[PDB]
Amino acid sequence: APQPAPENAY
Amino acid sequence: GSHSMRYFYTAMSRPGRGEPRFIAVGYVDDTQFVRFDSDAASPRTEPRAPWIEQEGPEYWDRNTQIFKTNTQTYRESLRNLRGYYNQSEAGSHIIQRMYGCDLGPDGRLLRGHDQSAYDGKDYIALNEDLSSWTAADTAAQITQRKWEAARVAEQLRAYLEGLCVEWLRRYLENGKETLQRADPPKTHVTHHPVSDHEATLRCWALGFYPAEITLTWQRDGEDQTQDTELVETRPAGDRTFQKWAAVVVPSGEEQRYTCHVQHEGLPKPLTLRWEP
Amino acid sequence: IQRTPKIQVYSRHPAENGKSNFLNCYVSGFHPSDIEVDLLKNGERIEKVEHSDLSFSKDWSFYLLYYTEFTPTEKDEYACRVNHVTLSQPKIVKWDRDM
Repeated sequence: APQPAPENAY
Repeated sequence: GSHSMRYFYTAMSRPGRGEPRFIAVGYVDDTQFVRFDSDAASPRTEPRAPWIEQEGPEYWDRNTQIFKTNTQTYRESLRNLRGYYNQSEAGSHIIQRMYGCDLGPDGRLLRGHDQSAYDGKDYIALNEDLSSWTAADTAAQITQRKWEAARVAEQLRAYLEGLCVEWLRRYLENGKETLQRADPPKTHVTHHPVSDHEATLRCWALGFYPAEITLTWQRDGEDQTQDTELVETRPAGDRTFQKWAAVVVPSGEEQRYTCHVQHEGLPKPLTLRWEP
Repeated sequence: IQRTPKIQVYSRHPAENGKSNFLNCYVSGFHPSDIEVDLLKNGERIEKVEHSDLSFSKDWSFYLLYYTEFTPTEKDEYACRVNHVTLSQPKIVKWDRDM
């Protein structure tokens, strides 16, 4: 399972 | 350790040819198990190994939403980095990200990973402490301040020590017949005469899993590192890999050369020689 | 900057003339990711060819496997044609059953 929480833009 | 899980994200901009493409693939050791491509006809996370098929609908919809959401966010990130480097809007660029967890032979978290690159150059990486960052340049330093301000490391650490290890252990169990089975290499030595006084000895290793392997030629108990031609381990297409090492030797002296093979699937390293 | 692709052409199983096998072309160590790979039979592009999903190694370079079923023979020649931004001209690599 991939990192779930919404990713923060770079 | 003995096992790991990794997800690999690639986002590529292509000005004049639509929005940045986003592709994601997941692996457990050397076995791929899922993929997502934003360019597909109907983008959705798809299975790539038998043992992942049993996951229910919620698994796949959850995955798909994450990758769809990521597809959008990486397009924003590509815009951000273009600016960080004062680059033109006419060039194509690539952000890559690798992350996952390593488990020891006992099943305990050995360490977690999360690194990114821009155009193939390291950009920012989460340190082994899973709490601090190492930014490559002043551009990555902006991404860092931003990620520290948003407590990103804290979230990665929770996932890496939590969900990551949990799902990897679940996958290892559901696919134990293959994921926890090391297949030893089938080995042999070939002989290819080059001239009247020289000949090529090629040591082969075929059908092995996982990909990790050690192949070396020794002359008189000694190693021929600088004189050995070693091809890159390559996939056979049936989950297994192949590799060979070659050395040119003086005709007649072939018996002074021995090939040594080390592989997880081998209870004991192997020693081979050409058998005329 | 950019990295040129390494290319290896080979078969999944040991080559046996007249026996069905799989022809592989493994391209690795390249960047950027766009790449054109064709498998050829006597100089002609083979129509049915599949490839793995784009992935990369620890040094960030990409790798892809292109493969197609095929039945080897003594006469028929096989090869992989690769084009990448780092190549001024498409690179051709012939299949050698001893490689």
